Amino acid sequence: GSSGSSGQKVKTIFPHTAGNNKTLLSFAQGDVLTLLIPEEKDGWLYGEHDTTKARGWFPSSYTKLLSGPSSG
Repeated sequence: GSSGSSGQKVKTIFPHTAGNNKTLLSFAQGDVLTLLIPEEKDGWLYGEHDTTKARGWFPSSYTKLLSGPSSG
């Protein structure tokens, strides 16, 4: 659902696979990732994958802020 403002959502505009590395999040362009930390790892941002259920590190540049919530 929706509860205030937290764990914003971002959308990947470009693909970026990890490749074994367990420090990068593997996803496809369009995939949505749930943010966890309001801060950024020096540009990089953290979140959770809406697939693998695992969380990785990705460049905020390779992600964009969604446009509206998604309650359901």
